[PDB]
Amino acid sequence: ARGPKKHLKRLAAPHHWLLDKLSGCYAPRPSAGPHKLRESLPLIVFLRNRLKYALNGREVKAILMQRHVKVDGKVRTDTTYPAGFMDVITLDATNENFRLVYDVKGRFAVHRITDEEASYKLGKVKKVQLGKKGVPYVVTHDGRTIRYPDPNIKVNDTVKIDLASGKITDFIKFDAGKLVYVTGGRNLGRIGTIVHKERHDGGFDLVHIKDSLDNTFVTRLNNVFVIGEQGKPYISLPKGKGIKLSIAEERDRRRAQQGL
Amino acid sequence: STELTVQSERAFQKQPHIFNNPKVKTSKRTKRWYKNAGLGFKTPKTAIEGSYIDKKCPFTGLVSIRGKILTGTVVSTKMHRTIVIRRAYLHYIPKYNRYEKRHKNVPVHVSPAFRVQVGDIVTVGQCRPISKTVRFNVVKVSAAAG
Amino acid sequence: GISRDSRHKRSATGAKRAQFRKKRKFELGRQPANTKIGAKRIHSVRTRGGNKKYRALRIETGNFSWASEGISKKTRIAGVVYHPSNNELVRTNTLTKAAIVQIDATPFRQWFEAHYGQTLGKKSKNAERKWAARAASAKIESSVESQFSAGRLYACISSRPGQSGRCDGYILEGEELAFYLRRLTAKK
RNA sequence: GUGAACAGCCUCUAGUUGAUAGAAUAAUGUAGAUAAGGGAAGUCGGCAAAAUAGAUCCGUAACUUCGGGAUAAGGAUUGGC
RNA sequence: CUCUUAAGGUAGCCAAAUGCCUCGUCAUCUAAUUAGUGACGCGCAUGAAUGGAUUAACGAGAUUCCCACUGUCCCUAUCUA
RNA sequence: UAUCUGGUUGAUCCUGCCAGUAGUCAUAUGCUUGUCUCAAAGAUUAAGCCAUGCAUGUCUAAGUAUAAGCAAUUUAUACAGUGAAACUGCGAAUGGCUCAUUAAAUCAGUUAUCGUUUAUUUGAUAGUUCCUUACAUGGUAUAACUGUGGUAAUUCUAGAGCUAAUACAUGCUUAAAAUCUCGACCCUUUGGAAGAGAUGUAUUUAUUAGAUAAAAAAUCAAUGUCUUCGGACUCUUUGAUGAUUCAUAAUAACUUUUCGAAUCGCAUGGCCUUGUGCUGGCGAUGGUUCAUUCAAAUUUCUGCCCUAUCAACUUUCGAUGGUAGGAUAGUGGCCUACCAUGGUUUCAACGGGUAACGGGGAAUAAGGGUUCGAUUCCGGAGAGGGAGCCUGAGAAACGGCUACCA
RNA sequence: UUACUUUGAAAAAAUUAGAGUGUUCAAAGCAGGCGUAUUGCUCGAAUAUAUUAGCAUGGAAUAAUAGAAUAGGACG
RNA sequence: ACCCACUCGGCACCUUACGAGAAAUCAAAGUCUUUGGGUUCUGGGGGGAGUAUGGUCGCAAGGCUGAAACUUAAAGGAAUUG
RNA sequence: GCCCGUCGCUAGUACCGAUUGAAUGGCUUAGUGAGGCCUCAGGAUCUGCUUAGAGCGGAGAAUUUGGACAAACUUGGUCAUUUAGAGGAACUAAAAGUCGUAACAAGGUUUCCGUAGGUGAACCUGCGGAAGGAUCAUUA
Ligand SMILES: NC[C@@H]1O[C@H](O[C@H]2[C@@H](O)[C@H](O[C@@H]3[C@@H](O)[C@H](N)C[C@H](N)[C@H]3O[C@H]3O[C@H](CO)[C@@H](O)[C@H](O)[C@H]3N)O[C@@H]2CO)[C@H](N)[C@@H](O)[C@@H]1O
Ligand SMILES: NC[C@@H]1O[C@H](O[C@H]2[C@@H](O)[C@H](O[C@@H]3[C@@H](O)[C@H](N)C[C@H](N)[C@H]3O[C@H]3O[C@H](CO)[C@@H](O)[C@H](O)[C@H]3N)O[C@@H]2CO)[C@H](N)[C@@H](O)[C@@H]1O
Ligand SMILES: NC[C@@H]1O[C@H](O[C@H]2[C@@H](O)[C@H](O[C@@H]3[C@@H](O)[C@H](N)C[C@H](N)[C@H]3O[C@H]3O[C@H](CO)[C@@H](O)[C@H](O)[C@H]3N)O[C@@H]2CO)[C@H](N)[C@@H](O)[C@@H]1O
Ligand SMILES: NC[C@@H]1O[C@H](O[C@H]2[C@@H](O)[C@H](O[C@@H]3[C@@H](O)[C@H](N)C[C@H](N)[C@H]3O[C@H]3O[C@H](CO)[C@@H](O)[C@H](O)[C@H]3N)O[C@@H]2CO)[C@H](N)[C@@H](O)[C@@H]1O
Ligand SMILES: NC[C@@H]1O[C@H](O[C@H]2[C@@H](O)[C@H](O[C@@H]3[C@@H](O)[C@H](N)C[C@H](N)[C@H]3O[C@H]3O[C@H](CO)[C@@H](O)[C@H](O)[C@H]3N)O[C@@H]2CO)[C@H](N)[C@@H](O)[C@@H]1O
Ligand SMILES: [Mg+2]
Ligand SMILES: [Mg+2]
Ligand SMILES: [Mg+2]
Ligand SMILES: [Mg+2]
Ligand SMILES: [Mg+2]
Ligand SMILES: [Mg+2]
Ligand SMILES: [Mg+2]
Ligand SMILES: [Mg+2]
Ligand SMILES: [Mg+2]
Ligand SMILES: [Mg+2]
Ligand SMILES: [Mg+2]
Ligand SMILES: [Mg+2]
Ligand SMILES: [Mg+2]
Ligand SMILES: [Mg+2]
Ligand SMILES: [Mg+2]
Ligand SMILES: [Mg+2]
Ligand SMILES: [Mg+2]
Ligand SMILES: [Mg+2]
Ligand SMILES: [Mg+2]
Ligand SMILES: [Mg+2]
Ligand SMILES: [Mg+2]
Ligand SMILES: [Mg+2]
Ligand SMILES: [Mg+2]
Ligand SMILES: [Mg+2]
Ligand SMILES: [Mg+2]
Ligand SMILES: [Mg+2]
Ligand SMILES: [Mg+2]
Ligand SMILES: [Mg+2]
Ligand SMILES: [Mg+2]
Ligand SMILES: [Mg+2]
Ligand SMILES: [Mg+2]
Ligand SMILES: [Mg+2]
Ligand SMILES: [Mg+2]
Ligand SMILES: [Mg+2]
Ligand SMILES: [Mg+2]
Ligand SMILES: [Mg+2]
Ligand SMILES: [Mg+2]
Ligand SMILES: [Mg+2]
Ligand SMILES: [Mg+2]
Ligand SMILES: [Mg+2]
Ligand SMILES: [Mg+2]
Ligand SMILES: [Mg+2]
Ligand SMILES: [Mg+2]
Ligand SMILES: [Mg+2]
Ligand SMILES: [Mg+2]
Ligand SMILES: [Mg+2]
Ligand SMILES: [Mg+2]
Ligand SMILES: [Mg+2]
Ligand SMILES: [Mg+2]
Ligand SMILES: [Mg+2]
Ligand SMILES: [Mg+2]
Ligand SMILES: [Mg+2]
Ligand SMILES: [Mg+2]
Ligand SMILES: [Mg+2]
Ligand SMILES: [Mg+2]
Ligand SMILES: [Mg+2]
Ligand SMILES: [Mg+2]
Ligand SMILES: [Mg+2]
Ligand SMILES: [Mg+2]
Ligand SMILES: [Mg+2]
Ligand SMILES: [Mg+2]
Ligand SMILES: [Mg+2]
Ligand SMILES: [Mg+2]
Ligand SMILES: [Mg+2]
Ligand SMILES: [Mg+2]
Ligand SMILES: [Mg+2]
Ligand SMILES: [Mg+2]
Ligand SMILES: [Mg+2]
Ligand SMILES: [Mg+2]
Ligand SMILES: [Mg+2]
Ligand SMILES: [Mg+2]
Ligand SMILES: [Mg+2]
Ligand SMILES: [Mg+2]
Ligand SMILES: [Mg+2]
Ligand SMILES: [Mg+2]
Ligand SMILES: [Mg+2]
Ligand SMILES: [Mg+2]
Ligand SMILES: [Mg+2]
Ligand SMILES: [Mg+2]
Ligand SMILES: [Mg+2]
Ligand SMILES: [Mg+2]
Ligand SMILES: [Mg+2]
Ligand SMILES: [Mg+2]
Ligand SMILES: [Mg+2]
Ligand SMILES: [Mg+2]
Ligand SMILES: [Mg+2]
Ligand SMILES: [Mg+2]
Ligand SMILES: [Mg+2]
Ligand SMILES: [Mg+2]
Ligand SMILES: [Mg+2]
Ligand SMILES: [Mg+2]
Ligand SMILES: [Mg+2]
Ligand SMILES: [Mg+2]
Ligand SMILES: [Mg+2]
Ligand SMILES: [Mg+2]
Ligand SMILES: [Mg+2]
Ligand SMILES: [Mg+2]
Ligand SMILES: [Mg+2]
Ligand SMILES: [Mg+2]
Ligand SMILES: [Mg+2]
Ligand SMILES: [Mg+2]
Ligand SMILES: [Mg+2]
Ligand SMILES: [Mg+2]
Ligand SMILES: [Mg+2]
Repeated sequence: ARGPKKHLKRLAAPHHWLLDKLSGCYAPRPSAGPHKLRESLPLIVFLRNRLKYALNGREVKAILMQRHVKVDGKVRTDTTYPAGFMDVITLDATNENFRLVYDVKGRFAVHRITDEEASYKLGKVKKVQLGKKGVPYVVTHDGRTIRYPDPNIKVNDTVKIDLASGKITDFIKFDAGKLVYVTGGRNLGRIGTIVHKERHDGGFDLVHIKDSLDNTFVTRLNNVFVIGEQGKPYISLPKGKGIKLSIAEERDRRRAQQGL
Repeated sequence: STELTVQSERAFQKQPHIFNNPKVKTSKRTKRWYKNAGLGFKTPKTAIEGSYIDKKCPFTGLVSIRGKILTGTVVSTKMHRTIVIRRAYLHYIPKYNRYEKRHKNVPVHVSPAFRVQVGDIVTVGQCRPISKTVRFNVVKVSAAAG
Repeated sequence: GISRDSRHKRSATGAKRAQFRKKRKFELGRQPANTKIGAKRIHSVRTRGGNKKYRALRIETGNFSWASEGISKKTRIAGVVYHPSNNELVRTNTLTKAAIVQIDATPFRQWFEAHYGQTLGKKSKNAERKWAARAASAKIESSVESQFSAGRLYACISSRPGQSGRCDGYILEGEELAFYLRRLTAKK
């Protein structure tokens, strides 16, 4: 249709932004990012619709243009900038930090981590190849390309990544019984460990999973993110820790802490 | 289906960047390039040991099989290096809670390695538009019937 | 402009399909530049997404490779002789791929005699050092040598002159040399 | 010889060169030609004249006693080397 | 029902090469049509081998129109024997 | 949210339709009309025609200011605040509208790119440029502007004279190796050796590696070390894929030789032989390849309504396939050349109709269904009808141009 | 060896169904709720769906399909 | 050849309704709201009408195929009493 | 009683129909062919390299060779959808006209079928059916 599409319509936006039907015809349309705007958080959504710090469209700009926000160590000027999975978002004048991690319903959760643990990030290595001159390279989910990596790292690992500089502080391989966060799907936002990886030649390997409460379920290998060693993530998970409590179970817990 | 010395065309027939040197001498004078299609598909005897060129062959050629892999029975051999397969299937029409018998014909390139005839349930897989209609190459051949 | 679409064609059933939409640039095609011998003239084409194709218009003198020797020198490209697609290109002396042209043999003769030391087809003590080692590899072919007597060699254009702008090729050897020989003599 | 051809046109053999003759070149005739633009307005009536034309390929309607109509109609081609 | 003289125009066809009135009337063709065609028919005076109706193909038969064509015309001029 | 009643007879039971009843995010119309919330609305007839207005423009500290521009009174005598114009930059390909085309087409769900293009965005990537004479930074050219002008008339412009750049055209610049060739002279053996080139990246071709699964001795050319006249042989370099001629590297060349920072803003620090020497801070804009992102292009499988008073269809002149080429961003009869005679069909082709854009959905509420979808979302098409094209990363664009028809 | 059958994955949001919640009721909306109301706490935005095709999976009844007849069969 | 008993396969017939049907009736016209063994053909109020049109077959008469506009509340079946 | 057909009037729908009938759109053979694009050229003007003056390079307007794309005009055909028409010939409505009384009673010649011919009209006759008949019946 003649070129790039510069608009997004409300009701066409990602559901996990939790926008309201009325109030406008349009969503922000995240910028061209490290993350696919399908799965991503525009800064305006985070600040205005989650942190509830900004009340306006014009107000979100007054924050960024006041130099306040950074992301993954670097200041981010862009209103629609698509902060994705495993990001940082430091605000000095508010002293806080947030690592973006999914709910157990699958939305980006508003999750505060301390002045450390916002040092480093994890990312899933999407490909590892040979660059110019023979220089090997590796790139994460968020499009970080890191050069001269560890010969052990293959696709479908994770990498612990210093921010202020870069490169690679150790890593975690992919084999039986590792800690895993589910990137997207029916089971998106869950956490668990590897019961088996069903191999499929010519695409779409099934990855079997078991969580802390001993439930089984499967998703796509491409959505299987290794978050660390079994029972010990490398980052801080929020309440419920991606446990997928049943809808029936939910009702009780709401009417449990509800009383006197 | 008996091919001649295979060098008959107004152009010379050779696989790309396959060079057997005139100065150096081997026992079988010219080299041969074959490959492994994948998906557990045995790349047969005649490919490696044949004289044919067929730039469209799943082995010994420049194509690559990816995507779907389908089956069906050979209907028309009448073409040259391609054939017609007929994949039969039923179709569910819910109003009557019943099936109707449809079918589709797939033009598919066949390597001179394989030998096929009207008959012959045959396994076939999709590699890029090679010609017009044909998106599929013959990768596997079983026998026909009784 | 010319259209590369498949929907101006007929369905494999044979039916003629109505025109569904207009012509769009990305399905276009453009005119052949039929490149013939002559003082170098090469036109730029602004391709898809910017970049450049290079139209060969008049092409003399482009790079050629002697296979077995592993060496490549530049020569004149006299004209065409054979061509598998259209003799019209032969007659008109147009340069495309698969061309089977004729090239200046002399820069290809010079390298040999200044390498193997034997003059082709009939002091500096450091040199006789080298020419001593390189011998016993010094027989080429009866069919590849004889053309040096004439001064022009049988070569096949492997570039796409209207595309790259270079017209390049490789001297014919082996049975490929024989194949086009049995053509030239038993055709013309 | 050209050509489908005992056509028309030119020719070998053979036969003729016979049809009163000289000078001019008005009108009107007889016979032969060509006409700008219009195109049957001429006329009893297109009378006369003009247009068509060989061959190859293509395409060829109603009607019909199914044999025709048909060269229907409509188009393209044509030398030399 | 009558009537002179045996019957009393059936099937068909028509201003027809048969219609006086008559350039019949209606439609069609045309700028305009005593023309043509299609209709209508108490048809002066169509009509059944005195053959009636139809009819493909054929025609130096009679008739109307269309396209092409043209000195037929506007409107005449020039050339040759 | 599993219902029926009225009407054919003298009366009767059936068949059977007509009639009643109810619903409609379904349209019109009539009569009537007070309050809150909510809010469809020239789709249908005619993608018929349209006076006028509006709808696309855009500057940060950070490209270009000598405005006969405003402004204080500038340490501001190169500039410096503000800042029209104009230059360069980017956008104008998004939106919004409409449903006219379109029946395997679009479209849906589902694959493909080991078949390509990609502004931007994010992440990395560059010591090599001259060769035998700016690097304290080459050269002109122009807009705005001023001034002389033409036309009834337009977002028309002529010619005269100035002046800028991240415009246009140019163009130097830096480590240590190491491997290649070629080779003055020394002259015997198992013999050698200065110093003259070549090596960034990209373009083009050719060739080479990109390998291994289980172990042992014989062969030839010349070496590849090495020790003490005895000759020993110690060692094979892969990253990835279901899969490659993949990534990446190697040699020989090729090229109207691509990029390799003559670029701006804030600061004003540190050294010492003090020359305005040498060195330095965070930024902005760029730039080569790569990945990423926003996309694009094609693509696998299966699925459309009425129609046989449409049964054969395609193949001149591409119909189906093979080869070669050409063209494209790239696959492919996309086009050309040559060659074969293929391809679809009663499991309904081909053809015709559609008061047909497809879908998400909507109405109806036993079940099974019937009917509808111009229309808020997605995809598609179009801008009176057709075609052609310039700019561009992206257009076959129409609030762009060119032609024809109307 | 298919057809079939189960489980799953991958399925847009709206819409339908449906949980929750006192928009004063409601149609809706996806808000809200408790407070010390002097620089505060905090649970949400569930859930299930056209069942054709594709993909992965368990099932082997039903119905199909192949297999040694001039043995050119199996096996070491 | 005749008689008798048995048994297939026929053209019918009788009684009973086991059932079925609106009934007349039906050993199928049963095994049907306890609705499915397989399969072929046709019908969807009465007219208009087997008309018009196209096609096709025939020497022709004709056959085969076969509409719509419009019109109408009945038409019809079986049985009952008159 | 019911009841058929012609005939006679009133209104309505469609049909056939001379007009080589009109109209709109799609696909089209032929002829012609704008425009930009590619290409062979051209060279108003302006202009750089090596050496008044000569040799070889770059920039470039009008104009132009050839080519593909190709609107569009003319003339034909084909398919679709709509439509005018003198006249023709049906059918349908409205009722207690005219003619006779075909069918319903053995309807007064049982009715009906296919076919064939004939007749103002319903109908009549021939052949072969059927029973839906006015006969389920002559081992007598
Ligand atoms: N005939 C000799 C050559 O064999 C070649 O093929 C052989 C090997 O070169 C080829 O090797 C593949 C290679 O193709 C591919 N691009 C990369 C891969 N890692 C190699 O190795 C592959 O095969 C080897 C066995 O050979 C396996 O051990 C290995 O797991 C597998 N990845 O696997 C083939 C095994 O028979 C080519 N056909 C051709 O160059 C030539 O014919
Ligand atoms: N059929 C053509 C053949 O060639 C010739 O015929 C050609 C010519 O003689 C003839 O010429 C005629 C001329 O005679 C006649 N009296 C007048 C007419 N205008 C001319 O004809 C020409 O005229 C002009 C061009 O000049 C065009 O407009 C017209 O279409 C054309 N036919 O046109 C003929 C072609 O149509 C010979 N008569 C004969 O060999 C044969 O007829
Ligand atoms: N002009 C004919 C039209 O036919 C239409 O429909 C007709 C047919 O489509 C329909 O079916 C007929 C059937 O009657 C007839 N006796 C048998 C015939 N096979 C069927 O035919 C129909 O179905 C078959 C498949 O069975 C198709 O192959 C055929 O093309 C189709 N016409 O029945 C109708 C004929 O009775 C409508 N009736 C109407 O539009 C009109 O009558
Ligand atoms: N709205 C986001 C999503 O869009 C989707 O849209 C569909 C299409 O856009 C997309 O289609 C293909 C895709 O399969 C494939 N993997 C990539 C391809 N580029 C896409 O196709 C694209 O290009 C084609 C050709 O030019 C266009 O016709 C098409 O509109 C465009 N989307 O595939 C999607 C699923 O079939 C779906 N509607 C749905 O999953 C969801 O709404
Ligand atoms: N809108 C009027 C015209 O439509 C033309 O386009 C027409 C065509 O694209 C298309 O016409 C189709 C045709 O393609 C197809 N092959 C046959 C079909 N019957 C035609 O259909 C057309 O005409 C029929 C009547 O014949 C109408 O019933 C129908 O609504 C109409 N679409 O439909 C359009 C007609 O509406 C042109 N765009 C242009 O000349 C003009 O705008
Ligand atoms: Mg945005
Ligand atoms: Mg998608
Ligand atoms: Mg074959
Ligand atoms: Mg084309
Ligand atoms: Mg002859
Ligand atoms: Mg003669
Ligand atoms: Mg005389
Ligand atoms: Mg005289
Ligand atoms: Mg005279
Ligand atoms: Mg005369
Ligand atoms: Mg003349
Ligand atoms: Mg004249
Ligand atoms: Mg004239
Ligand atoms: Mg004329
Ligand atoms: Mg006349
Ligand atoms: Mg006259
Ligand atoms: Mg007259
Ligand atoms: Mg005459
Ligand atoms: Mg004359
Ligand atoms: Mg013929
Ligand atoms: Mg006939
Ligand atoms: Mg003719
Ligand atoms: Mg005729
Ligand atoms: Mg010729
Ligand atoms: Mg009479
Ligand atoms: Mg008389
Ligand atoms: Mg009579
Ligand atoms: Mg008679
Ligand atoms: Mg008369
Ligand atoms: Mg008359
Ligand atoms: Mg007559
Ligand atoms: Mg007369
Ligand atoms: Mg007349
Ligand atoms: Mg008259
Ligand atoms: Mg008459
Ligand atoms: Mg009369
Ligand atoms: Mg009369
Ligand atoms: Mg009279
Ligand atoms: Mg008489
Ligand atoms: Mg007589
Ligand atoms: Mg008589
Ligand atoms: Mg008479
Ligand atoms: Mg007669
Ligand atoms: Mg005649
Ligand atoms: Mg005549
Ligand atoms: Mg005549
Ligand atoms: Mg005559
Ligand atoms: Mg004349
Ligand atoms: Mg009744
Ligand atoms: Mg009703
Ligand atoms: Mg409208
Ligand atoms: Mg609207
Ligand atoms: Mg748009
Ligand atoms: Mg259509
Ligand atoms: Mg899709
Ligand atoms: Mg200059
Ligand atoms: Mg100027
Ligand atoms: Mg000037
Ligand atoms: Mg390579
Ligand atoms: Mg930057
Ligand atoms: Mg054929
Ligand atoms: Mg064409
Ligand atoms: Mg091909
Ligand atoms: Mg090709
Ligand atoms: Mg291509
Ligand atoms: Mg054929
Ligand atoms: Mg439509
Ligand atoms: Mg619809
Ligand atoms: Mg729609
Ligand atoms: Mg319902
Ligand atoms: Mg229901
Ligand atoms: Mg029901
Ligand atoms: Mg519409
Ligand atoms: Mg509609
Ligand atoms: Mg839309
Ligand atoms: Mg308009
Ligand atoms: Mg630009
Ligand atoms: Mg468009
Ligand atoms: Mg627009
Ligand atoms: Mg346009
Ligand atoms: Mg507009
Ligand atoms: Mg709801
Ligand atoms: Mg069974
Ligand atoms: Mg039921
Ligand atoms: Mg009926
Ligand atoms: Mg009949
Ligand atoms: Mg008929
Ligand atoms: Mg009765
Ligand atoms: Mg009437
Ligand atoms: Mg034409
Ligand atoms: Mg032209
Ligand atoms: Mg009438
Ligand atoms: Mg008539
Ligand atoms: Mg009477
Ligand atoms: Mg009476
Ligand atoms: Mg009677
Ligand atoms: Mg009597
Ligand atoms: Mg009587
Ligand atoms: Mg009586
Ligand atoms: Mg009687
Ligand atoms: Mg009776
Ligand atoms: Mg009689
Ligand atoms: Mg009469
Ligand atoms: Mg009856």
